[PDB]
Amino acid sequence: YASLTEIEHLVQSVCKSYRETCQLRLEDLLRQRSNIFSREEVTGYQRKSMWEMWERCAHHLTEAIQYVVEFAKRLSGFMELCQNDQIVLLKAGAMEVVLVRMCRAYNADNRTVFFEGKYGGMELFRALGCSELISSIFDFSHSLSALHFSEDEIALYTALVLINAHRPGLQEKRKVEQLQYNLELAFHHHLCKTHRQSILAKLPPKGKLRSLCSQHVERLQIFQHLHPIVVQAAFPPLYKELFST
Amino acid sequence: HKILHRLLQD
Ligand SMILES: CCCN(Cc1ccccc1)Cc1ccc(NC(=O)Cc2ccc(S(=O)(=O)CC)cc2)cc1
Repeated sequence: YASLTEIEHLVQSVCKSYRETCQLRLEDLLRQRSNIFSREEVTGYQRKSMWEMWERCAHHLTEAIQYVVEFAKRLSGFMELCQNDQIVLLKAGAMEVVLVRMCRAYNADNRTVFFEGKYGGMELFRALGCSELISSIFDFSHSLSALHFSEDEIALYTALVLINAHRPGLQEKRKVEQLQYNLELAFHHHLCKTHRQSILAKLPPKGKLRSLCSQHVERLQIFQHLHPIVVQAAFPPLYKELFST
Repeated sequence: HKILHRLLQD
């Protein structure tokens, strides 16, 4: 029965784990918002081959995923879960946590995202040949940007994105439910102190994160059927294990 | 899940 002190300590613990694994400093992301790819540079990206652009994006996503893996390893309660469940939670949740974290790198004012040193629009990614998915991802980042999460709120929310007791294949669901509930108390407690409980009703609906993840897997399938050798030769093995069917 | 397993060690 998590006491008030234990809940307060859980808040601090979650925020600490996030701060140590957040990948890019927010201050750096925000100061870079003025650095936007030129028309010429956008053209260059649009002229890249499908394979090269996927390969680059696959590498960048894997880098982000590695930070989320570390976040999980440092998240209190997570390493205490059975190994099977650790894997189930990360395989389903890693991409979902990156998608949420990404809103930090998204500028709602001009609909650009930080990518390879500058900010660019969704048309930057045209060579991928998955523009509906990219458009849906930008839309998602835009919806989250309207909540204006603090770093601590991202920490606590992404903890719950990961520690999701409804994932299929959990062998010890009760232990996940219990950690999930304690994380919810931590989240609610922090929001109550900051008068931000209103955001709970405005969080991404049921199935949204699942849809973006499923589409990513589907679009990878389409690419991999068209370019099988590239995926085998050049894609990060972790990316293949998480997403290749 | 060879890779994820390895990442979770230590
Ligand atoms: C992540 C979803 C969008 N993504 C789709 C995709 C991925 C792989 C294959 C095909 C499609 C495109 C995408 C990938 C990377 C980036 N930008 C970066 O990785 C740079 C960056 C951005 C944010 C952070 S952070 O600190 O906020 C933690 C996530 C760190 C590095 C943009 C679009």
